[PDB]
Amino acid sequence: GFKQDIATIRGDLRTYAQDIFLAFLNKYPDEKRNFKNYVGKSDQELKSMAKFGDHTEKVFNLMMEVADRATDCVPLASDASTLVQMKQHSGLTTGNFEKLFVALVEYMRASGQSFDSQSWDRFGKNLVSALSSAGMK
Amino acid sequence: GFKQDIATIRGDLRTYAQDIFLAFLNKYPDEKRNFKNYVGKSDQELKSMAKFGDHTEKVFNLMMEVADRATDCVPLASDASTLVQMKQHSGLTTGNFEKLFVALVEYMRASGQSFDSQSWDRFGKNLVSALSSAGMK
Ligand code: HEM
Ligand code: HEM
Repeated sequence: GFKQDIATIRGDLRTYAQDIFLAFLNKYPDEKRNFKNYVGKSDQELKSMAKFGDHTEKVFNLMMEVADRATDCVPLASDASTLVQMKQHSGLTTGNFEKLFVALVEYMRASGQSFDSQSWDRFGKNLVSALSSAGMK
Repeated sequence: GFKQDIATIRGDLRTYAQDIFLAFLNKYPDEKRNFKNYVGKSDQELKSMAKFGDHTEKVFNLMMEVADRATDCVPLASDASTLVQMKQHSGLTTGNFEKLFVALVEYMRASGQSFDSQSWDRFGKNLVSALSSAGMK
């Protein structure tokens, strides 16, 4: 289920974070508007970039904590406020987060593994609602 | 406290895992008998090896899960058995883990951060006696 998936991702976080983030960027190429240092590079080139590895790790480290702190896939208000008020998230709207989780759930559904895809869909939709409530457009 | 330290470490897991694992190897150089592939390499060389970082990341993820599951810094007997029964752990005594946590606590005390060093000291002692219970010599 959802709690076990959190442990699965944490067990190999580097690989999942990189693979899921790449699925996001390849499914929604226009999202590189936000990460212009990743333009013009293949997956293998991104995976050898220090900055890419560090960013994906810290994103998914934090995403797994937000997931771990949720109840029934509903994230804490404090966690959403953190995400809205991060300096690095200044320009973003909820549609950006929706697309990350669409790609994440698609990655799980295409995986050989028994991820609780439906739970992560709910988590994504509940996080977006939480971010709206904390002020994200 | 202990719970917040878990979140602090998870937030930047690979960086804390490498620094702590390095402080352990450097405090107890004999312990490299167990990691032959790290012999003859400075900290910076080890930090450049993807395999070194992958190992430290998986170790400290599991350590943070055993920590998160503990009650009042008392690990589950089941986790202690898992760590004894791992094949990679075949032939270790509790002195090996005792030394890891001494280096971990010393690292925290020297940090400029308000880690709850005493809790980690107790978690390490309680893990060591739990590995003893679960059959480690
Ligand atoms: C959904 C869960 C998300 C989490 C947990 C998360 C977390 C993070 C973290 C930890 C950082 C690093 C901040 C630092 O270095 O202190 C970061 C940076 C950043 N995030 Fe996110 N983020 C999420 C979603 C998104 C989305 C959907 C976008 C855009 C589509 C985005 C855009 C950015 C940008 C542009 C930066 C910093 C610029 C850079 O990479 O140098 N984030 N985020
Ligand atoms: C709470 C403490 C510890 C935890 C959570 C832990 C966890 C792990 C994990 C998850 C792995 C597998 C990593 C992978 O799959 O890549 C591993 C491997 C290993 N561990 Fe530990 N460990 C701990 C303490 C120790 C100590 C104190 C020693 C020896 C001083 C040790 C010796 C080893 C060795 C030799 C390997 C195999 C390394 C290799 O294949 O290159 N472990 N440990």
